[PDB]
Amino acid sequence: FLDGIDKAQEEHEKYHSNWRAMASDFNLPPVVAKEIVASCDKCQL
Amino acid sequence: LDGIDKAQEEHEKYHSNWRAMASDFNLPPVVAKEIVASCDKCQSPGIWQLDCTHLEGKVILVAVHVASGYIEAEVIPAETGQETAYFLLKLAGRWPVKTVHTDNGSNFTSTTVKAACWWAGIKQEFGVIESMNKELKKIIGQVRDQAEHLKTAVQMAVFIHNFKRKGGIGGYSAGERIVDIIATDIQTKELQKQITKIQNFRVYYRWKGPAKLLWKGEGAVVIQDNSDIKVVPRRKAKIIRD
Amino acid sequence: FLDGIDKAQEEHEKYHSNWRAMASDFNLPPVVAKEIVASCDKCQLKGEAMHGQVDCSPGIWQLDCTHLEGKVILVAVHVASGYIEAEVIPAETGQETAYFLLKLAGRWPVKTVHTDNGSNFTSTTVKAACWWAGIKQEFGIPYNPQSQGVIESMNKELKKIIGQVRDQAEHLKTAVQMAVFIHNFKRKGGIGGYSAGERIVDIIATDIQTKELQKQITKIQNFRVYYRKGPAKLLWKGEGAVVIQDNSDIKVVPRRKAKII
Amino acid sequence: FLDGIDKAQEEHEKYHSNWRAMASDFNLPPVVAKEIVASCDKCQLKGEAMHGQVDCSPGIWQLDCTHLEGKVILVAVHVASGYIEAEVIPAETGQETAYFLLKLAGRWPVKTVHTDNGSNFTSTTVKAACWWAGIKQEFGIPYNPQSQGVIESMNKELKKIIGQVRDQAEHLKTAVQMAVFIHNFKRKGGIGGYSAGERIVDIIATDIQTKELQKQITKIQNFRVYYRKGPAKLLWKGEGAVVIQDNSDIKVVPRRKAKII
Amino acid sequence: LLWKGEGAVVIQDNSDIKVVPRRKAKIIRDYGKQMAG
Amino acid sequence: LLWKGEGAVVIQDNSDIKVVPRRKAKII
Amino acid sequence: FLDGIDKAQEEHEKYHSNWRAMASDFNLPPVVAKEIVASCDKCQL
Amino acid sequence: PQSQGVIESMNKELKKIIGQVRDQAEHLKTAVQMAVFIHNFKRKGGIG
DNA sequence: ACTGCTAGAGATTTTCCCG
DNA sequence: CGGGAAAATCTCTAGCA
DNA sequence: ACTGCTAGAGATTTTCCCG
DNA sequence: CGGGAAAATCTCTAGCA
Ligand SMILES: [Mg+2]
Ligand SMILES: [Mg+2]
Ligand SMILES: [Mg+2]
Ligand SMILES: [Mg+2]
Repeated sequence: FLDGIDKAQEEHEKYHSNWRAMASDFNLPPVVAKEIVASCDKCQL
Repeated sequence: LDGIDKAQEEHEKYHSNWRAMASDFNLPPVVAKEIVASCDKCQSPGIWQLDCTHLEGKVILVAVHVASGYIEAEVIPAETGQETAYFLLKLAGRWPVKTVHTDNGSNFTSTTVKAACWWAGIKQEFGVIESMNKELKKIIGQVRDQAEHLKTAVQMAVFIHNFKRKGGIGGYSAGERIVDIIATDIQTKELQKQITKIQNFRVYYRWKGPAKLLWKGEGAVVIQDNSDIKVVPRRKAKIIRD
Repeated sequence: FLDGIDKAQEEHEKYHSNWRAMASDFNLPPVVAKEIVASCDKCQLKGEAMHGQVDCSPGIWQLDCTHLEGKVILVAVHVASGYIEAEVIPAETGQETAYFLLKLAGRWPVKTVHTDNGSNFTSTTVKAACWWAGIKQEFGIPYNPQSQGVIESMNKELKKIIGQVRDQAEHLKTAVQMAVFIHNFKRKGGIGGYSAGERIVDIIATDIQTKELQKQITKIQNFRVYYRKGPAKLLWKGEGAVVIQDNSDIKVVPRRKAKII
Repeated sequence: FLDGIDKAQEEHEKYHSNWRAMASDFNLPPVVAKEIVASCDKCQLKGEAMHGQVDCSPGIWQLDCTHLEGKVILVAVHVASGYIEAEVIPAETGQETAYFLLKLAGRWPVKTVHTDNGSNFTSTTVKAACWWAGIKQEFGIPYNPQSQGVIESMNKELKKIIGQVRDQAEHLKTAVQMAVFIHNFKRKGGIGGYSAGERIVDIIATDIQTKELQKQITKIQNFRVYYRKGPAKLLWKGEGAVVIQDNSDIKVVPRRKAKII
Repeated sequence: LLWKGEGAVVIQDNSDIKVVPRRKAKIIRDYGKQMAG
Repeated sequence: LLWKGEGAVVIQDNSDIKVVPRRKAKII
Repeated sequence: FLDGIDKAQEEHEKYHSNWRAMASDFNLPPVVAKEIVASCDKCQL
Repeated sequence: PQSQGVIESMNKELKKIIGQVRDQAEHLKTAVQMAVFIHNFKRKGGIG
């Protein structure tokens, strides 16, 4: 997601949260959360 | 009141601590503490590690709460006993600090730091700190772009560590863990206050010999005598201060 | 009263006599004289006698600077507990304030900050800091310090303790930290006979634990109450009563005229 | 507690922890911790929470100057009634004050005047005026305006009414006299639903009449009450009680154990 | 404490159930009374 | 008057929205 | 304790009396005197 | 960096539990299961 | 749409402890 | 059930802005 | 040995008037 | 004796210094 991707994205942009945390915090399927991490230049899965 | 025997048998079987015996059998925490403190076969929230890392020609003074992994940190202008004693006074005014471990540096051995620890009631003492320095530095690396200055990056990294990194058994952050630990410690100390208070008494039930006082409820007076816990009415017993 | 109404108005445009004066002089029911006063724009000069109540939610902090011996002290207080954070800052700038607020948010859970409308709290740097840490900002009504009564009371308490320990320390920043320590851990009172440090720990742990307890309770327990109405969700029951959430409205109903499904 | 007393004192010389903090930490009876606080000179920082009461004898006036639009207004109030006298004076001088006070004393009975310690009220010319008219001067404690609460409250009331009628008059002195009129006769309230003019007339007439009545009563009536004691002079009797003046002491005694001669 | 919601808390104060807004309520365990009984 | 809370109101004074504590307002 | 109370305790050690002196002459609160006589092994009351 | 030290910490926990269990068993093969049941259910803590 | 509070000093009432 | 003292609760203020 | 008060706005309780 | 409205009493504040 209910624009959860959008919210998780900004959370990560600031705190670079792990995928489990984003999956749980924004109710996103793991695959979507892991993609947010993969898209970031500052992280690794 | 009628679970004291049940709690006794439960502890003889399972050696369970007083918190379970009290949450389950509905007994005052002092009675359960006695049940657990009357058997031989059944026999940290204030300790901080201090250290000073270095990043980009600047000193980051770091303080880890050992039991929880909760971090307090700050770019300090000069690795000196002055700024260290200031950081320590701040820390001790925000959390209940009883013991700090440092590595025999010079900022940690000065007279100013020892004076501050003396004023605040902190005892000084001379591996988790290195790992936590590593994690802090890594978060700093992830968020160093998000700030102009490095003190802001340090505080953002501290925020992320304490509140955004859920982990461990229950999946808590270090903020929740330090809160839970300190609250348990407040319980420990208030229970000790109760016990310390009522250990200066002597009772006399039914008159029988002097007996240790354990509780003094509204409808009964729980005591101990000959390593045995007996519940007698308030009228039938006499409590005198000794 | 038709005669007296015209005269009392003429006398009121000269004298602005209160309603008792018009009622005594021109023989008027108290309601008519009161209406004469009420419709006078020049006689509306007094507010209503009450005080509001500040928000004491577990996540709200109140912030303000206070001045002592020519230095600026940035003081924050957790409203629910009375716990405090304070530092000497070099100047009342938005940058110093953003830094203080970031440190506070990284050490404690901070959902909302409530300040006055000073230039440092309204600045874009403080806004950017509050956006990053997820902190709502509440601005007090201008020229209304009672809006921040808690932090104003705490600034008095902190100034008194600094005065008490001033000659135990050379610099002011150290006296400020000694006073912070003292207030948080060496002064007991308030709701649970606590010190403020003990009290903030209890408030925050209670928040965590009750959240978890009731979440589990609502996960396992599932019912539907019909009272008087629609399918109201059940919250609590006992002692001849039920608590329900019907269309985001919580009401206490007796057990009679209430059936649980 | 012998151990804990020595420790709580050492902690108090650092922290100045209040008594609850010492009692919780060092296991102390509340009376012992309170004694530790009480004997600390650095911890005595708060007065007692009460207010006094001003003298409202029928002959007492409270005086003070107030400032408005750059002019000095000399305001007096009769404490018992709320009646007021006020004039614009050219300067806050002892001479203007002596003149005002002489006019007041020649128009109304003035036994005592109560003012603050400003230079004009303390001056020798005001003293000479007060000596001539037979007026006792009461000086308020310095820097304590609550000592003259009535005239300070009345200065607020008078400033509000002047504000209400300001645009009905050119000069300030005339607005001051219009406001005086309005307050004295066009505002009703207080103890007897009175205006202040009505009320001062009633207070002063009541004083005169009761003085005369009771003087005659004591002239004609003459007795001696013995209670419990000496020859107490009788003041009143009724409803199973007697009032006596035994050695300048008034006491209410029941009819039993009391015999009148 | 009977029920704790987001914007309101449901309490019972001497056999008298009340709904209190969240901003008007402070919720503690109180550890002294607890350790005592 | 636009909105009335506990402790404060919002008011329209010639197209100029103000927030006033209820201690400093009078509603007729 | 206060210098007066310490002097009273020393006078007890000199004279083996606790309540009869400090509770009356030294104006000590009764709770402190009771605690002292409880701690005092020479005061069987 | 949570499991890395907690594994040894809860190894110490189980050693401590056996330190009390052993008084009710002559052979470790049963005492170990006794400690395991204690640490699986009769020790309740953590979050709530 | 947002809002007086806190801590201490003394007064008053309640509770607890020996009868 | 009765006092009496000790503890708990209540009333009220300054001082912060 | 001297001392907060007053007037208004709204809330609450009391009294009076027809039953 | 019962409501209901009108009157009287109560609670509480700003603003004066
Ligand atoms: Mg401010
Ligand atoms: Mg301020
Ligand atoms: Mg003056
Ligand atoms: Mg004046």
